[PDB]
Amino acid sequence: PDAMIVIDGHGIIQLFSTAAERLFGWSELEAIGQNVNILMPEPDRSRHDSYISRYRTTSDPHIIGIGRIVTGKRRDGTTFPMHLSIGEMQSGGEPYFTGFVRDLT
Amino acid sequence: TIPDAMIVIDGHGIIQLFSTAAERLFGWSELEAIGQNVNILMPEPDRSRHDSYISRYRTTSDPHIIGIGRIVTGKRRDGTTFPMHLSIGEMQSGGEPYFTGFVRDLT
Amino acid sequence: TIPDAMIVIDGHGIIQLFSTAAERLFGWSELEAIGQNVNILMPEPDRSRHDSYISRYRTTSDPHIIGIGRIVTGKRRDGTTFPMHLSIGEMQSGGEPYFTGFVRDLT
Amino acid sequence: PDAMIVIDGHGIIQLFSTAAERLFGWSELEAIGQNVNILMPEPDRSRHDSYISRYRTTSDPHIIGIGRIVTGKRRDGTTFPMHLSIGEMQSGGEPYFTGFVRDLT
Ligand code: HEM
Ligand code: HEM
Ligand code: HEM
Ligand code: HEM
Ligand SMILES: [Cl-]
Ligand SMILES: [Cl-]
Ligand code: NA
Repeated sequence: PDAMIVIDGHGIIQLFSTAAERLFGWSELEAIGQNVNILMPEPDRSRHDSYISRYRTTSDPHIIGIGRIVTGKRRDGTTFPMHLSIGEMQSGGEPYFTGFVRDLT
Repeated sequence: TIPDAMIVIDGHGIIQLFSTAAERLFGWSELEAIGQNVNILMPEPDRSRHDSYISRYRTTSDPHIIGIGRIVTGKRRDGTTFPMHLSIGEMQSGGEPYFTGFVRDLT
Repeated sequence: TIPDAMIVIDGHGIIQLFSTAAERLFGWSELEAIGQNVNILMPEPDRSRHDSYISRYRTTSDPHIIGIGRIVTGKRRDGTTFPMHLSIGEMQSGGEPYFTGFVRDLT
Repeated sequence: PDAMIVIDGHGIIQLFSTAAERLFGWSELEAIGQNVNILMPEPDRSRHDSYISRYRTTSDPHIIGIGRIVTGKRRDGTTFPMHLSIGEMQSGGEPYFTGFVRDLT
């Protein structure tokens, strides 16, 4: 599952793999530091922080360990179907989330 | 923060993804690392034992490093070793387990 | 097992030698390539960063690609891009650094 | 454009540049797979494997990074003064050497 993205518990991109660069069009340096919400169209884009926040409060997963086909958005605005799997992991008493993204095109 | 040296293995210890920073630290490119057992990145005897670490974790769900991390010793392609902090997370994709390893070089 | 596409640059990224298999792959004759910056064989953002990559190496002696290797994107004369594996070595001749890059087309 | 030859850790020619063809007379096809010692007169020709082996053993260079004027031998039997510079390269976990050959004639 080629394109990999790691975010912190606020949605901020920490790692952005070479497959993610080719899929999403953002260079790794550009993507790191940006909110992962840049990688999706509305309505998900404006809602994404809520999804993270809701998970952190509730611990109730919806995509983590479940996976879902969703719409992603390339740097150039174009949208594409993709499968999303997500994992969690802790470092320093903070969570980080790893996403694997499959371009269904 | 989280290290940028990241390694993804499947539930058989086979490297699936090997980040640029991991390439640099271990001295393998992803081209050569993908498909090899992650045990190539460590000295003996951990190397000979590592498949059992993974396999027994899968049957017991008793983690040792997962979620807490540990200072271990890594081995580069050229056989040189280094102290490293290892962080491991677990995930599921397509109903299969994968583990995400983050490595910080302590040289 | 070493690629037959081989490029040699000086310590300022300027192409010194361009093997026949580099010519095929990148679409430049050795005659046009020599004297140009190696950055012509790559897309942005690496292209406008490449001099800095070379100079950072000359400063730190800590390689990113030398002795490790990397999959990157190369760019042909015609503007089309391709996946490639890059290996790089360092040598010295007449007291100046030169870099020998070997390119494997991953298409 | 100077002549360029790549050999492996046992002195076997892996690449032989157009200028090396023009200079030494051997086509790249003919040169690849032969020992680099084909390109020199005696006694270097007989001793050359031992030069490579000592370098691999000791790491004490004599020409690598140093350069020397030596004599080179053409496919057609004739010899010629030449300057030699040698680099080391690792690819796929194994040593290669790159040689640059300046014809002094
Ligand atoms: C780029 C396309 C993405 C889309 C369209 C998307 C969409 C979604 C949606 C709809 C949810 C909420 C599920 C629900 O309430 O039904 C969600 C939750 C979440 N997403 Fe994203 N996401 C994307 C990328 C990512 C990536 C790449 C990561 C990690 C690096 C990530 C991390 C999370 C996390 C941690 C949650 C909360 C956990 C959960 O609800 O299971 N997302 N995402
Ligand atoms: C390269 C240097 C590494 C060394 C020296 C090393 C060593 C170890 C050791 C000694 C254990 C057993 C812990 C114990 O039983 O006390 C362990 C467990 C484990 N390691 Fe490795 N490891 C390394 C890299 C990695 C990486 C990069 C990953 C994932 C990509 C990984 C995945 C695992 C997993 C899944 C377990 C079982 C989970 C656990 O016990 O918490 N290892 N490792
Ligand atoms: C044509 C496609 C190429 C690309 C896309 C490329 C890109 C890069 C990148 C990404 C780095 C590391 C920068 C970093 O991670 O900070 C690098 C370093 C370097 N590259 Fe290039 N390169 C290419 C071709 C070559 C060639 C053919 C040579 C030699 C003839 C070369 C010589 C070097 C040197 C000397 C370094 C610094 C040494 C090091 O850090 O290991 N490049 N290059
Ligand atoms: C064609 C004419 C050549 C001659 C006469 C020649 C001669 C020599 C000599 C005399 C030495 C040993 C230094 C000493 O102990 O005095 C040497 C070492 C070596 N030569 Fe050659 N060589 C030739 C071509 C090449 C080429 C084209 C390569 C690489 C492609 C090469 C690779 C080496 C290597 C790797 C060593 C060991 C490194 C060292 O001692 O510095 N040689 N060669
Ligand atoms: Cl999944
Ligand atoms: Cl020299
Ligand atoms: Na950034």
